[PDB]
Amino acid sequence: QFAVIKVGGAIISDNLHELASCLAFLYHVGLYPIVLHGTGPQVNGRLEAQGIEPDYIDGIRITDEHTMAVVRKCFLEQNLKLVTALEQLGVRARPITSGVFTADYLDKDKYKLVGNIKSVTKEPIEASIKAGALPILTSLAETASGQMLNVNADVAAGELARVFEPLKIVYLNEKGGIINGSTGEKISMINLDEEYDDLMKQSWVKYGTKLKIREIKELLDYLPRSSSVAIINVQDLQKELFTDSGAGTMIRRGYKLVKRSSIGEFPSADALRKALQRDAGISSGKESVASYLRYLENSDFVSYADEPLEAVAIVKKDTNVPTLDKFVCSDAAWLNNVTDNVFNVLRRDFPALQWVVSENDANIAWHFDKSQGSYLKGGKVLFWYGIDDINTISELVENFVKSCD
Amino acid sequence: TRSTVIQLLNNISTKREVEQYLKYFTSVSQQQFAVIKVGGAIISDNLHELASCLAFLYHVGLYPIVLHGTGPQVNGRLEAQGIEPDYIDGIRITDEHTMAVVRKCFLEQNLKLVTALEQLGVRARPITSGVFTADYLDKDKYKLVGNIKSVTKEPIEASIKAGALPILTSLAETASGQMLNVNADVAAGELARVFEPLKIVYLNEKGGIINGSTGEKISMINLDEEYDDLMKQSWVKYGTKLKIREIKELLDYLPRSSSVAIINVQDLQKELFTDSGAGTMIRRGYKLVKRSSIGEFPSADALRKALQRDAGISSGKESVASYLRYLENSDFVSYADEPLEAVAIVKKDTNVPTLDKFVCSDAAWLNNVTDNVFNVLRRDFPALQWVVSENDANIAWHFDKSQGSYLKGGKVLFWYGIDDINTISELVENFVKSCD
Amino acid sequence: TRSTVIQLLNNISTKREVEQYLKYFTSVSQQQFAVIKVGGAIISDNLHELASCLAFLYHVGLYPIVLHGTGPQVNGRLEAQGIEPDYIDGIRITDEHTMAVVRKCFLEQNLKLVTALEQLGVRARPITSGVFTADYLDKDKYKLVGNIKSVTKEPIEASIKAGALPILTSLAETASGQMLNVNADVAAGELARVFEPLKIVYLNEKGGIINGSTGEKISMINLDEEYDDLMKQSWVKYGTKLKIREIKELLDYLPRSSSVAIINVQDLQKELFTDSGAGTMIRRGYKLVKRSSIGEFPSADALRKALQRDAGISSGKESVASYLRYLENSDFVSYADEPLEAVAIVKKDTNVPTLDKFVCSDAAWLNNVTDNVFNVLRRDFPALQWVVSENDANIAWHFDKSQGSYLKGGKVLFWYGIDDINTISELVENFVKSCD
Amino acid sequence: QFAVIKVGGAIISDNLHELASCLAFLYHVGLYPIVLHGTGPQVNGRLEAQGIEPDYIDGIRITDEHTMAVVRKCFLEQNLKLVTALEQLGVRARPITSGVFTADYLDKDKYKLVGNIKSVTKEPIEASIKAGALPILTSLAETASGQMLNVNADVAAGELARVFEPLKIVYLNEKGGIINGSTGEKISMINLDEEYDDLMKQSWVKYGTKLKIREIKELLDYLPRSSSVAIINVQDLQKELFTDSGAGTMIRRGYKLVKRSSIGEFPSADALRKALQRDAGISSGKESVASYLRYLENSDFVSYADEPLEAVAIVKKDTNVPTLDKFVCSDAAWLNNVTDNVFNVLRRDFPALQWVVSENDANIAWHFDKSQGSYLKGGKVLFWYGIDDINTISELVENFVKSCD
Ligand SMILES: CC(=O)N[C@@H](CCC(=O)O)C(=O)O
Repeated sequence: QFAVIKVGGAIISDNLHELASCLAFLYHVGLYPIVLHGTGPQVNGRLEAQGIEPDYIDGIRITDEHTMAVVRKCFLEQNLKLVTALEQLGVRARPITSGVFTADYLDKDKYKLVGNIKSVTKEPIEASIKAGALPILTSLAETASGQMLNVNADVAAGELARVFEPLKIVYLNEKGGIINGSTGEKISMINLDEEYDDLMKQSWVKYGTKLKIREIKELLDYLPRSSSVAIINVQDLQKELFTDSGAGTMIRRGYKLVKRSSIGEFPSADALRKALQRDAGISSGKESVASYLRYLENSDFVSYADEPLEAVAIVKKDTNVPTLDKFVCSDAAWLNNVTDNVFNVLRRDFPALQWVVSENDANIAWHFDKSQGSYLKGGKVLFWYGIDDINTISELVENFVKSCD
Repeated sequence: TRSTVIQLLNNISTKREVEQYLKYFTSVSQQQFAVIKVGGAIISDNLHELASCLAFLYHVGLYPIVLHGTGPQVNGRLEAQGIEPDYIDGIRITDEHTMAVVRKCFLEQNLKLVTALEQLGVRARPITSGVFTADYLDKDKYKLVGNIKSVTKEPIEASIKAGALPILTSLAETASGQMLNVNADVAAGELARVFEPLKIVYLNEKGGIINGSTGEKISMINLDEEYDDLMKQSWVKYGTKLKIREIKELLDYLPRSSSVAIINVQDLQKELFTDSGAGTMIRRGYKLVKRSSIGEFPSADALRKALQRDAGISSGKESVASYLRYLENSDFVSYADEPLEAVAIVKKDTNVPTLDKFVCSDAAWLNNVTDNVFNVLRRDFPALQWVVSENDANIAWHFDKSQGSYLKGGKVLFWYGIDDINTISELVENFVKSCD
Repeated sequence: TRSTVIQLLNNISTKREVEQYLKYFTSVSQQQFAVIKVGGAIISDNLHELASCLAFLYHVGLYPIVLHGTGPQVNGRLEAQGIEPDYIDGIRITDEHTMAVVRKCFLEQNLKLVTALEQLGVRARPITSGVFTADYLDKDKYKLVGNIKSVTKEPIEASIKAGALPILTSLAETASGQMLNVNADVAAGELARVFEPLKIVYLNEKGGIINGSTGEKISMINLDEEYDDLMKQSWVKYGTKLKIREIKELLDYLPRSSSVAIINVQDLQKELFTDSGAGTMIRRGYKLVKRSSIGEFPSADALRKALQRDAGISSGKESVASYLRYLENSDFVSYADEPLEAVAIVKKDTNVPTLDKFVCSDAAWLNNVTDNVFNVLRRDFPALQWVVSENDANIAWHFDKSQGSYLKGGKVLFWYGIDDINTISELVENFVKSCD
Repeated sequence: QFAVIKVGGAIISDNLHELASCLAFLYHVGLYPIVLHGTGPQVNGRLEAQGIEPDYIDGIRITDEHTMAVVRKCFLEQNLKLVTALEQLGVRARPITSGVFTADYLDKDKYKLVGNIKSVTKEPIEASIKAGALPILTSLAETASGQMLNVNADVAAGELARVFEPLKIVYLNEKGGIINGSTGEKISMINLDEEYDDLMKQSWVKYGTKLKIREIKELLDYLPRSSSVAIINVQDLQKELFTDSGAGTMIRRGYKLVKRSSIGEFPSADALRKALQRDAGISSGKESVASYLRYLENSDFVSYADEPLEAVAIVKKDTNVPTLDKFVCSDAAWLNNVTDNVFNVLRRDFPALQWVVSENDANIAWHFDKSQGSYLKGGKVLFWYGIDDINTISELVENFVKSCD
């Protein structure tokens, strides 16, 4: 499912065209972002205009009875503004100003009419998408009994992400990305699994940053590995959504390969079976997975696979210059370069390696790029890397030719 | 669309239907089109009937504001949870828990209709809040029941402007943001007051109003003429009196162009454009004014204009000029509305009085002011004769109002109420005598 | 679209129009709607008029097969190349060179129309060959002129199926592949024969046929009844005689369902569905068969089934059984079409004969076989009386056929042709006498 | 204009979906190919079905009076079949079965009702495209007087290409190309200026082939040197339309390459020097063309150059496994695969060859495809072909490594 985009209210006032044209682009290429917005700046100006002092404790707006009336009006206006904007560019939008979030009071005497989201109702957002309209949500919850409660836009966004498990979660701000405070290096990427601990330890990472990165981790720990969070400025949005660099920060968990040395260590032997069935010489070749796995049990080998076994490499360690014996990766895996991931790991753990690919394998070109040498014979190509000993090359080639037997 | 045309044509029979449809499509006026109050019962039991019908209006380019309740569904749920549904004074005592059931039902019923319509290619836009603001009607008597203080146009407009049907729930909310339950029929009226739409359709089960003393389905009511004497009737029940009263009160506020329909769901497409349909259509109309001398007409020139549309004066061999000379010296009774859109003149000499002139513009034909005038005539003149051109546009209508007819020289003699075989001969003979 | 609906509704007046329109939208529809022969003169001088009009049909979901000539354009070119245009027997002597000019013109005229239609949003598909196969008509008399041996449907069908109007040139071709010039009016007939369309419209400049002695646009012609006496007329010019004759010859080949319209381009949308329009519509109409005894009816059971549709026999208190008893011993004339879709019975006793039964199915009403039957009646019975129920479905129609009417006891006495003041009294008195 | 695609009739019978869906894709992305189809088999199948020997001289069908009737019927059927197919997939198609080609008799007694296209009328094809419909032409001409004449599909296609000068000209066949009928070697390139005469002289080149290649030469003699024809299989159509490689036979005019063995034979020594100055290691590299040509004079070498010296290849013939020493081709040449031209000639004159390409040359992938083996070192890749002696490979690699001095 595609994206949840949290829009700061500031943007609807000051960049309606930039924003609208950009969502319109997504709409045009057939993508349907769930859009959820606040209304910060606008509201304080109105409360002043009516002689109400805007009022906060703990970074939360104390939303009393009168203030709610101003807040509600602003939400609804800001929300049509965006919908209208989008319609003008030919994009079907559907304002959804209630009926998505249900909440309790966060603290009835501290904050008055501020909410705490207890659940998300999908049906409106789905209906909208199904009917070919972008859904444009206000971050406004409501008790069962029907009192509307003001609720934090950033937390609403998260609650949606949790339910809809979208691929991208974009937080549109003014600032833009995150800047490394000690070198000014705009941080364009963060792989949490690797980088998180040492980033939180940094002198420069301010408290506000720590809390943001932490809350992003907490979100991403349960969504798919496919998902990611982007902190960008509005203009460089179209860019950051598909290019991994862009000009904003993109955070994600970062992907896993698991090194195993025995069938024993695989959590499901049946998962392995399915994984191996996509092979060119097992899918109906003359070697049943059954009997192949027999040979493995009694074999010096190292395997590398992601959790879903979308890519499985197997290095047989006998014969100096070990052989990459199987490398069975689904198309899904090729497109997300998990294949590059797996070779990178291989290249570090096996400084010399040989393998064979069919002369007209779909991505023979790729293999060539990863090799240091190639030899063609009988519609198969021997590839190897890291063995620039003139002599062991001869050995290698000779054995390969020997086995068109 | 083939689709639309087929369904248009299914719901036409008389030309007077065709002429009314045409008039709604060549509304050059960006006056607002219609508010349609839909009982909740209909969304459960006739979603297709209703949706296809709204879809037709959408297709022909008309954009009804649709406002719906949720009555039946809710009581069934409260029972299902072991809560007694609870009313005082015909109002639902909507406590905290009950509101939660009501709100859920509103939102469901509402998507149900929007989704339905989308499936048929109609852009719908659910508007479940932000239109009606209310106070509490009485906070300890009714708890969370509202009283509508105002209506916010922007959502409904924006929707229409962006090409989507707006589908409103009848659910108000205090400034502070507590949703209050509010009567669907009253909400419909408050919209109508603010948007001054041309049609206000109230979908019910009953259908129209039936004349309890003759079974004559009452298809039309011009209040300015008919209201008083209709309320005076033996057969008219209290429930009816209250409905008609509340419709008068509404239409007194709106333009003369506007009108209210009470119909059943199935005959909806029909009653929205055809003046007859199979339900009752109320509107203000104008009152007919009985006068007995040119003196009493406020504008003599207005009279002259009125009479010039005649088939035998617009260039026939009796100038209105000379006719109005004869009138001044004549025993006559006249009937016309204020705008002289319809004028009848009965010359009272000769037993069996002659309806000497009867000249109504097309406007008048479509709003059956013609029927109004004949009804008055039929009461004030139990026997009457009159002559219409052989190929008058609505010669058929005259035939229906007559008890007998005679054709000669491209004119038809019509009469009613004189079934004496003999005075008929006299009548016919004099009429023939005067083609020379 | 509002656009279309408006233009549909502009061209409706009677319900009989509405009911015909409905039939065409739920007809055989698509393939079998109509063949429209367009004179080439029109593609040069009225492309918009024509295009917009076809476009309207396309929009309400109808798919006319359009077949055009190229007359004028081609002579202008042949002159422009210094070739004399050349005819014997109303056929163009199409030699080798002249064919090249004819072919070029066909193909141009043909795109011109398709393009024009596309520009208005109508999918069109030029079909410039592969429909008609022909022999030489006479190789030395006419050179490259053809004689249509057969019509290949597949292209025309495919086009309609894929939602495009087919635009045919009238250009045949031998099996071996030499193109032969073929008369557009004859081509149109050959299509009609294969596709049995409901309408065959011949677009001309002239317009319809105008009664040269009263200026009365002749809007309808039932050939089986009217043909002989029309041809006998002083005013019917030779050119008219030849056209009507050639139309009879065509319609004698096609179904009874079929009909030919001779109209001008502008009143096309109108004449295609409305039975009046402002052009002449010809059709064969029906052989009504005059019988004077039950004996002569080919099936007595067919008669009984025919009469059972009556309002006072379908469950009224006079069984068809006993009615037919009374007929056997009765001076009567009956008129019925072959299918007994309409059956009229005139009881001949009592001066002013009575049309005693007139039992016509709805099918019959819509195809005005009822008008047929009355036309015959009117000729064979110069004075006639009849009684119809006050609320018969088409009481209005009866009124139009009468010269006088009297209402009593929910029945209307109608008569025609007796404008003797006195025998009218007699007539009315007897009628009143028999509600008791 | 985008492309003319000649579709063999065989394809409409055996791959209507493959073909239709593929054109449908082009239609969807807003491209409008002119599609011209034949009707070969279907017609031959009928003539057999009626016991008539299909009858050809010179690769042309002797179309008598009856045989034309069969042809015409088959054209019209095959043509709707394709239009209908496309419509079903949402693509507006417009059958154009006449009125595009006007012809004389090619030879009235040799071929009977076969035509010779005297002109092509654009207006129908343009109107169709303008009106948003794919035009689907039959290759069927007609005399001024209106006799329809049969015209080879391949020749009609050339006549369109001539008039419309489309960017791509695709000839869809079954083979996937032209396969050398005596060795099964898929011919991937044909430079007509060099190869044409000796290819037509071949035993295996069937009469149908001769007529297609001839009509392609005639076409390409009219058009720019930039233009070319691709004869591909249906599945690699989407591919060949945007990728410059794709994979079937690609024909084009090329230049006649001139084999010289001494500076003496070059008509201008100054023209040679200019040609070599575009090199990456002479344009300001540490080996002046001046001194390089000194070494050549005293060198066993073969050179190959077109007349304009847009491409110059130099094979140094010492050391078994000769070296392609210089290969200096302007960008113009690269884009028009003069590199393919030159390799074809090389492969015929030198059954074993070695050469070196930069690790990140723009078309390193191409070189890999032309090789039988590769070795990477010091940002250069050694390539060779035709030497599968395990031992001389060692020699080869060792010397190459030796020379990163
Ligand atoms: C044109 C001709 O003489 N011969 C070919 C043309 C059809 C095709 O190219 O498939 C034939 O078989 O009739």
